[PDB]
Amino acid sequence: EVKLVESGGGLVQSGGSLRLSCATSGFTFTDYYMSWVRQPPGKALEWLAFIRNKAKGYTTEYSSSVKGRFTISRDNSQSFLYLQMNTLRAEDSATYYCARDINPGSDGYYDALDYWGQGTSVTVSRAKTTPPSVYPLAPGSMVTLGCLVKGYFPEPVTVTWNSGSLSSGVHTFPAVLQSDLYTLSSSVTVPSSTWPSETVTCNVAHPASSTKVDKKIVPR
Amino acid sequence: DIVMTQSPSSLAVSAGEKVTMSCKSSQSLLNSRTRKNYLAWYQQKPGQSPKLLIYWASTRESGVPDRFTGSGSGTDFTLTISSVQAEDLAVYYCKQSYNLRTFGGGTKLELKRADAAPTVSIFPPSSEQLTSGGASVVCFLNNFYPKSIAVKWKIDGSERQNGVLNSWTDQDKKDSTYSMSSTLTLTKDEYERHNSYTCEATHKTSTSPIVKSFNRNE
Ligand SMILES: C=CCO[C@]1(C(=O)O)C[C@@H](O[C@]2(C(=O)O)C[C@@H](O)[C@@H](O)[C@@H]([C@H](O)CO[C@]3(C(=O)O)C[C@@H](O)[C@@H](O)[C@@H]([C@H](O)CO)O3)O2)[C@@H](O)[C@@H]([C@H](O)CO)O1
Ligand SMILES: [Mg+2]
Ligand SMILES: [Mg+2]
Ligand SMILES: [Zn+2]
Repeated sequence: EVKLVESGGGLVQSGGSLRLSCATSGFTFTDYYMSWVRQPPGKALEWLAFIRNKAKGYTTEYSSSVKGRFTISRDNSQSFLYLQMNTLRAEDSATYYCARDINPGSDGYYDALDYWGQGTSVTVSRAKTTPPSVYPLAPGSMVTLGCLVKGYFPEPVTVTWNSGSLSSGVHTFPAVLQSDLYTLSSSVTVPSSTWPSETVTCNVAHPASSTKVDKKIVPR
Repeated sequence: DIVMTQSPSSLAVSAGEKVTMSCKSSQSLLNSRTRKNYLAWYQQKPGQSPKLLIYWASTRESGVPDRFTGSGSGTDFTLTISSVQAEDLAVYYCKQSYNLRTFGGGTKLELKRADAAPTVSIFPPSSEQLTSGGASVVCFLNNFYPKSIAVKWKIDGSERQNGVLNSWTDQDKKDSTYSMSSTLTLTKDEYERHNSYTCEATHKTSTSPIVKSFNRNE
């Protein structure tokens, strides 16, 4: 199975530097070109760079938008792809994806980015990292509950319910920024016969602050 | 410089209908020698990574349903979806790879469905928030259509506009509805000065406001 996993995203100050990594497995790494692609919140995909395969001598190419500022490289012993980013600006804030690119030397060659990682988020800002407060949402046939994840920075946070075992009937609302702090909420709807007789808990993570929270929703 | 543009920017279609979206490049993407157009289509559903749908302009990736069809040549390309399904909600990007790689701006596909009234839930501030001097009141408005909706907050019967933050979910991939969350944030001091807290939703499915409320003495 082909796997691509980005890491290294986070908060960085304007003019600062950051290096992203992309761990790969499930294929012959050195046979493939690799690309980095980014996507600012709410905006289109933007291709940034690729590095060719062994046959092509691992040469690199860049979009004009990042050339001279970003450096793509690879380590063929541990099968990693890297993106070194310098003199960062607000416009560089985005989710960065690594994608397996072409192998033109293959009999099964076709031209496309066929596998993509989950992406790693980068925020270029001078604002301080702030952990979220997590508050339960309980009412004053079906019953709706929620969690309020308030006052954190930067994005993102992840929210699950009952460790992911509750997934249907879940709505997690996009975070909204106000006064340099993000707030989001998540609702979950379950049969009334199952709450509060069964436990309902929201699991919230804020990687930038290594925050991990479990908040049980209790009648009240 | 190969510039990619797409049309339309967005559209909405009922389940079962045909969808047509367009992609243009500023120069030909055709390699006349190999007879291949270096143009691919990618599907990105809400909160997901992009997924390869079509390459060489017309070849479906393995596992992609046959209702998706890519066509065109040179500078003009089309992605057609016959009998759209609810799950097809996504942004579709085209991308040239004839000269490095360039993505188009994307086309946002949404689904038309029957109007649906929102289910409204209101939630008082938690004691865990109150302990630190804040008081957020939350209203969920779930599973409605169309997306157009207005929420009014009232305190002791008077509207409060300041301190409200609203968020909409992307369209639901199952039922093709929308949901919205409205949070009114007060200080504990202010919260304790009043009794009645109400959120009022205005939606075309009702001639009257859709209202949920609570009093601080319950
Ligand atoms: C003889 C094979 C030609 O293509 C390859 C090869 O099969 O080894 C791969 C080709 O790949 C890349 C590249 O830059 O590495 C990436 C791929 O996705 C494409 O973007 C191709 C381009 O389409 C190639 O375009 C060019 C070229 O730069 O070679 C320039 C075009 O204006 C046109 O002349 C085409 C020509 O029609 C191709 O027949 O070539 O590029 C690339 O690695 C080439 C290598 O340049 C050949 O010397 O090899
Ligand atoms: Mg729902
Ligand atoms: Mg007042
Ligand atoms: Zn070059």
